[PDB]
Amino acid sequence: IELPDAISDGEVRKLVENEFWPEFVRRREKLDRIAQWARGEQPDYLIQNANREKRALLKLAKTPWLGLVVTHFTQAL
Amino acid sequence: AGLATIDELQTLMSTVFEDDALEQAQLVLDIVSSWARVVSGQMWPDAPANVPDDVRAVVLQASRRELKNPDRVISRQMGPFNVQYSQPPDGFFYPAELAILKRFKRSGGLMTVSTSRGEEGRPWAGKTAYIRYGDGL
Amino acid sequence: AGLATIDELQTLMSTVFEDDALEQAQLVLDIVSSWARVVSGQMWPDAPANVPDDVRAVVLQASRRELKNPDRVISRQMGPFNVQYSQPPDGFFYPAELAILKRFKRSGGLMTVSTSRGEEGRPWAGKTAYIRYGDGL
Amino acid sequence: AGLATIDELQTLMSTVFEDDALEQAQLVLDIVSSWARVVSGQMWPDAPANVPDDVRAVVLQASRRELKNPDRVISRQMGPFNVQYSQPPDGFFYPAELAILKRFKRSGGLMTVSTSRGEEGRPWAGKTAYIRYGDGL
Amino acid sequence: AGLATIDELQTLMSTVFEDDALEQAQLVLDIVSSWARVVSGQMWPDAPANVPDDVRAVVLQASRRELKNPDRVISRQMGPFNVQYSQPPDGFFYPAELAILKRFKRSGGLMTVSTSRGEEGRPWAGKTAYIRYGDGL
Amino acid sequence: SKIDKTDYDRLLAQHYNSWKVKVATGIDDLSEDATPEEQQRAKLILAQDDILMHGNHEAKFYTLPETSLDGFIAAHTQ
Repeated sequence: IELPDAISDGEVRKLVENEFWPEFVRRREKLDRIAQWARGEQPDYLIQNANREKRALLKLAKTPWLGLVVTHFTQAL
Repeated sequence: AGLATIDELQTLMSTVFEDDALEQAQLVLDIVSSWARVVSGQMWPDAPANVPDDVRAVVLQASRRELKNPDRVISRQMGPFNVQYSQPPDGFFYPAELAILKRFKRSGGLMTVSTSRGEEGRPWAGKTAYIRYGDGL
Repeated sequence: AGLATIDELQTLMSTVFEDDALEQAQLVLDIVSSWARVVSGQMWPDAPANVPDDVRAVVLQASRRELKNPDRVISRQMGPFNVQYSQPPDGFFYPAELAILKRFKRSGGLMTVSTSRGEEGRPWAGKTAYIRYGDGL
Repeated sequence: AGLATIDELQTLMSTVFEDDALEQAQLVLDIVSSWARVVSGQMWPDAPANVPDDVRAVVLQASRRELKNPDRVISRQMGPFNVQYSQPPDGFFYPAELAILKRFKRSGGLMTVSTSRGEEGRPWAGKTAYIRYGDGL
Repeated sequence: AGLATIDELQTLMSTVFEDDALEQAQLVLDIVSSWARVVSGQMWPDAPANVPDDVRAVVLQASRRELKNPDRVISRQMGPFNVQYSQPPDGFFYPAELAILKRFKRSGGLMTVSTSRGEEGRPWAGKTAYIRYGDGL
Repeated sequence: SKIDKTDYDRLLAQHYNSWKVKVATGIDDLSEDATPEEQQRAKLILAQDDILMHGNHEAKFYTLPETSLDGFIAAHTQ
């Protein structure tokens, strides 16, 4: 990405579509992933995709902990 | 089937098989090859092409034992002549031969079975209830 | 029944069956095929069609043992000639043959039985007492 | 194959092999060499070049044992003459010979197998979420 | 190889070796010397130079045992003459002979193997981050 | 130096022998086509549901007890 001195009055979309939108999507995917991580569904380093029972047990063990910490911190401010 | 041929068996026995003896030897060799295949667990599609020397030795030895005595006789004598054999094995192969036949088995042979508590499992009861509150990305 | 035919048995024994010997051999082979079927647990609807080489070997061997001696003689002699066989199998098959036959059984053979405490179970005592207080959706 | 040659075997047996006896002896020696190769675990590409004296001794003794009696007899007598051999080993390679052959195996022979809990592992769930906030160094 | 010579073996056996018997005796002695070398673990570069009396005794006795009977016969009789030998030892050397041969092994023979947890080890992650803040001494 | 030596001894005990080592005897060897240290990724599945079994009645499964890892902590505290 580059910082443009001009504001691109007549060509703002040209600069946006090739410099801002890709960076915006690159940040948005990570922000969405971390938001999903916050509200439960912690990152599963090990997951069994072959056994349905094991996958169900793993999903049943996804206790939300970081979300509780965030809620506790934000409720005292 | 037919891991081994008939010429090397003839050389090993120092005799020639003819008439029903040739057919009997071929049938015995086919039986022994099938038993070795089922013990090892492999298939050997092209039978007399790869056929490692270990399985050839096993099948030739077992065919020789089967031809020498099919009734698994311990001691047999006719008049003055007498001869006593060792203890015959349970199968066509002695326990020492079985282990090397089991060499081709994957890992050390300690295969396991996946048990279950009679449950199917539905790892989706709680995830599909979420309603899309974003831009659809 | 009849996993194996009579021609290959004749070649294995190097003899031809005739008169009641053929009928006796056929009956023995049918008995052995039934025993192998019940030990393995399969059915084999088309008997001499699939009939894997393992069960053919087992039934031919058992038929040969039965024809050689039906009384399970250990040592038999008449005059100068003497012969002493090994220990006969219990029913018909040596432990190796039984282990080979039990290959077709599902899993490792460690089948289980579902026990109960003499209870039927009624998982509805408490759910049908709810009265519909909505729109009937 | 063919770890040993035929001249030293002839000198050991104090006899000369000819006609089909030479072919039978060569086949026996090749079979025993294959058994020794599979027991030791090595390959020996150039067979009669390195071929340490231990494996030569083992294969020569096993070939002599096979030639002396292929049916593994215990006691054999012909009228006034009688001879009774010792207990034959499980196949070839008497336990001391087996221990000698297993010398070439790596370490003490206590090889292990790497087990797993049916998991692949993804050591990147949490590292790629970091966004570069520096100069790109 | 050849820890022992042929003259002292001839004196011990009270016979003279000739024709192919000398070659067979030399081959047997070389085999026994190789077995003693591999059991003891030493090399003995100059074979008939140092060659302690213990290994000479062991190889001479083993060679005599092999020459007396190569088939490890227990009892052998021809007509009125009969003779029965003791139980042949495993391999070539009796347990006392094996214990004597293993004398040259380092320590008491309780050698160990260095195991590992599949780790290489990098004892420098934390030391090279220090920046020289002195005079460079 | 003594404290660091005690810590090193505790680390050696914990890193080399701290789990019940599972061993087997009586089964065959030199399997997997006489493995020349090839294809080390055997991936033998071993979980709670899996039950090990071998086709030999002479096979024995032993376990090796590990260090209790209790004296080292007391020694370091002292």
